[PDB]
Amino acid sequence: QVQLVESGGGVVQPGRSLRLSCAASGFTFSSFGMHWVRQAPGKGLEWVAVISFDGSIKYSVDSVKGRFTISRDNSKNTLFLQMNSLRAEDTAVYYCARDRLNYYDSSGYYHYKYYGMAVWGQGTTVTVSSASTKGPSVFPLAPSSKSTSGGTAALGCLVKDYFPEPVTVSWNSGALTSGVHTFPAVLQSSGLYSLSSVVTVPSSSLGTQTYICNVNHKPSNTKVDKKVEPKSC
Amino acid sequence: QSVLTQPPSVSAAPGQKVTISCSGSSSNIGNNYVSWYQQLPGTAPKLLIYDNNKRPSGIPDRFSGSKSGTSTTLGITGLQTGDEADYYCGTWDSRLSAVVFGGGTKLTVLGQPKANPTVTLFPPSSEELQANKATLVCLISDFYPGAVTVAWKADGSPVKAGVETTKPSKQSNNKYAASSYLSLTPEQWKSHRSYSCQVTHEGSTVEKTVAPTEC
Repeated sequence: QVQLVESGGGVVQPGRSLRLSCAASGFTFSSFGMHWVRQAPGKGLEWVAVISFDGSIKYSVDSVKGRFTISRDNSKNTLFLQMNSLRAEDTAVYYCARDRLNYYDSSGYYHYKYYGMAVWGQGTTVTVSSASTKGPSVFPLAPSSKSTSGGTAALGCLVKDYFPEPVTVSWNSGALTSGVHTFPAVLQSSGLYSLSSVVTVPSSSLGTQTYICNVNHKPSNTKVDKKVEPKSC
Repeated sequence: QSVLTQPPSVSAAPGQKVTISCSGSSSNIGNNYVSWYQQLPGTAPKLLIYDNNKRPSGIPDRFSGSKSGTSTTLGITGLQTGDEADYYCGTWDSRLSAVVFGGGTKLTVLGQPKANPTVTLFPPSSEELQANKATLVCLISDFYPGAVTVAWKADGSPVKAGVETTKPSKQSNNKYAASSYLSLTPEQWKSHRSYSCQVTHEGSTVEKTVAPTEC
């Protein structure tokens, strides 16, 4: 029952705005102080801002002052974060969290007792980039002497230059699951993504079987099925 | 730069105990309560400890907290494989007028033997070369612990331009995978005799090679 569900994340260019939501339930949302904490991909937790039970007291990091505006709606049990003038360094997963205790203990503008963030949401992803939506080019990684060892050949597909994430990959419309190594994407200098997916199969099966990778990229409406086979002369 | 200083990584064996330090100043730890947070891979943070040494419901007594002036510690007795996580200490800083976190601490449990990487190097496809691009794909799998260095070469000389390498990522079998890409033009791909992907792991290297004349 006690939880926080977030939404409003997405992909936007530098300078644009985004509104995040955090719907609370299982407790009196109007009693507790609420936080926003963000985490850049593969980085530490950075506290963003905090708002009091009644919205009358707010604090935030210097990084986001004048750009981000924390607010809430107690009649609707929702926390908000109006992010304006977004930069590249704002790219992160944004969590909303609740104080452990409803009552705060201040002794001035600079002093509050830290009781800890007891409840956390699952997060919502914000990706700030100047790259435009693009579908992948799918190229075959053909099997060969250099791909084969001990009667087991490797073959795959190169999913190059797409934006944004994510891309799903399968083999033979899901019929081929054993030996599938789909690697996480690499983010290039151009702002475009690339990833590879490889299947280990018997060398004897190559001539009696056709292997097709099924690359799907929903943001660009790109669905490609690429036949992978040995190269000739 | 963080105000609270944690160690970037720690490690120990299942059954052993380990400590994670968190050092601050009078403006944060010295005059306030500290809380610790566990973040399991691919999940949101969870409150571990509050008010220096208190545990919420559902958190076992293996976890414990200590305080000694400006420093704070998180003790974990009887380690388990499930305790692999990033651990953060946090509090309010009265100078910055802001809630503050430490850099974090990677706890990796000694729960597996050392494993060498399997490397597979693919050359550019004819279809890619026909589109005036060229990408060598080096794929690295089944290595432990999760840390590798990738170096590329062309006729013996190193190449830093065009290299895009990814971080290690945990496979379903608890070993790690990674990949490195080398972007080229068709012209400079054909100009060299051979290219090589050299994957180093625990000081030991595995090399693979491709050439434009091959097929």
